[PDB]
Amino acid sequence: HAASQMAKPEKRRSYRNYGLDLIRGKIVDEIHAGVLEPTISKVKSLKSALEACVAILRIDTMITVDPE
Amino acid sequence: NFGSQTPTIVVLKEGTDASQGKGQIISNINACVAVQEALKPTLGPLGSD
Amino acid sequence: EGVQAFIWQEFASALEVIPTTLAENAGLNSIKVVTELRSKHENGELND
Amino acid sequence: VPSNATFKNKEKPQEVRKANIIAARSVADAIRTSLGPKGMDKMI
Amino acid sequence: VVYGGGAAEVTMSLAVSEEADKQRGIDQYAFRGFAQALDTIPMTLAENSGLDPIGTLSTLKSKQLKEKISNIGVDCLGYGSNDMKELFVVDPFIGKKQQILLATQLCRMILKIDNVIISGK
Repeated sequence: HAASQMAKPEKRRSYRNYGLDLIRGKIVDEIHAGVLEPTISKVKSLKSALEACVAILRIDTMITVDPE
Repeated sequence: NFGSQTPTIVVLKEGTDASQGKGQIISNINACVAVQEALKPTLGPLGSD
Repeated sequence: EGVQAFIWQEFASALEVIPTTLAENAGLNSIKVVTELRSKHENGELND
Repeated sequence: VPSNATFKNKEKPQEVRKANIIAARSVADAIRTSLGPKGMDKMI
Repeated sequence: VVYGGGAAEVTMSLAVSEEADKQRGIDQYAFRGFAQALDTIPMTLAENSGLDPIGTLSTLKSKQLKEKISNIGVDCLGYGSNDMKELFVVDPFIGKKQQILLATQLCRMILKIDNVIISGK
């Protein structure tokens, strides 16, 4: 990935779409491995996970009222 | 055979804590950081008591 | 020239809590800002 | 100059007014941190 | 030797407030807090005597600026003649010097206290 940004134009690029294979313990192409995930799943996940962290970082004081 | 109860033998005496799992060594880290929390403001000539 | 005038001196200083709170919540020093606030607001009539 | 005019009695209201100001300023200190764009939310 | 009746605290109060204008900086507000603290003793004497602490302190401050005589102070007995020389009131200097040292050095330790751990009885 660090060499993917510096891979530079000229497909011969490569350096991208690589991931961890936990069974064989090697780094192989995920396209040939048959592992794909929808793009919209990454957009809705990062936006929903951020709103949970934003609301927590903004709480200075917690007030708990005992039930009557 | 001396009774229908037949208790199960426990390796350690009752009252002994547990260990291993996940986070047992992490419990020792948070104990030192919490003690460090009090000594951090006391550092420096402008520090507190 | 009266005891009511001495109370008004504390009334003006009581309103300084709003600009002081803005500096404390932002991490900046309050006195260093107010020192610049008093000098700039003397010539400038507003928007400072 | 002293010993004349009047002497202040029942000074408890002087303490009651102080107890009301101190208790009111204590509430204003928690909300003070929420003032301005740098303020923080209060979860209750 | 010093003269009591609140004349010592007023004399030392205006000397500190004058230095605050020359120093300025971040410590300018520090000398103001120490000058207003010395005036509390003369103002306290006016409370027990049923006087006005504002009118009494304003007279003492205006007297030290007009004339250099430091012997003018609060009179709780109401015999007149605010000059301590005619009223004979005299205090030791070693007694008044310790009042400032014991008060200043104790507040220096109190302001440094942050975490307070108090065990249950």
